[PDB]
Amino acid sequence: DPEVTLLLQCPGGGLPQEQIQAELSPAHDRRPLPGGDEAITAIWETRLKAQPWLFDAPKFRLHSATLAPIGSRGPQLLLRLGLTSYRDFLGTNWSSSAAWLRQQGATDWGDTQAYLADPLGVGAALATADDFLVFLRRSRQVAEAPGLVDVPGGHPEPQDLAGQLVVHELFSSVLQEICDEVNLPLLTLSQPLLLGIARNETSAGRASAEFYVQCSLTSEQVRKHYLSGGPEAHESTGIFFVETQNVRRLPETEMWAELCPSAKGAIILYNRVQGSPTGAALGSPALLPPL
Ligand SMILES: CNC(=O)c1cc(Cl)ccn1
Repeated sequence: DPEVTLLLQCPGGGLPQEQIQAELSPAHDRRPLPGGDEAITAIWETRLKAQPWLFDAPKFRLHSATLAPIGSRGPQLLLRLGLTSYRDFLGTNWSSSAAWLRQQGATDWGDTQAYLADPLGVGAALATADDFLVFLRRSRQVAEAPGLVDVPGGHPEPQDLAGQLVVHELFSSVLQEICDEVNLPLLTLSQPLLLGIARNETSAGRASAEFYVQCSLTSEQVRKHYLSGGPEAHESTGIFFVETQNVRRLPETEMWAELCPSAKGAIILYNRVQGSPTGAALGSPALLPPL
């Protein structure tokens, strides 16, 4: 799977909000382009003169994420974050020249991402009360990953002593994205656990935080809530469900070739962090079938 790389695998089955610190700093921002940020401005102008209803929005930038020594007390993860924008994304990661920017960042800064917007995404492995994960089909008419399978998520817009408010907005945003797109009541959702961070090598290495969320409704009830919104209540064109039993071998199925990179990251991290039992009971052959 060359289109997805794991940047972080969380310990202990995944991390709750109270165990994560963020450092939001202009030291974590994109570096100005070698020939100047006028190249980004020019791409944006061209785009607005064809689609004048488009708007810019601020986004979080991932610089890096450092895990504490395993088994330790106190905060377990430090997220180093900057600020970027949808406009900066369109002029860097989305650019035809994105590979040239990665090579220049290696040369100039010893950092393939130094000249990339790298907006932070969020995604969920969302499990039902009857033990299915939730999948969504993308429109065949959108610019990114048309017609592919996705999981719930999005790219949060901003608004440890401003750090804890930033971690809160990240955890809040994955629940909000489930309520907005799947049309589930907020009171049917667990507090999220962070599973890890995955990079999309098809979009020049931009990263998504991947979470586990449990719903108290069954697959049939989740379907009813999604469909009862009508075609205008969701950006996706369909919902479907796979038994957690069968997620284990998804990379061996014909579905795998249809998953967008950030959804592949969510399923790999679900399989490594929530699946793959460590103890004698769940690791017994009748409960963990060989092969
Ligand atoms: C229309 N696309 C988006 O809203 C989007 C925004 C960002 Cl920041 C990254 C990828 N896609």
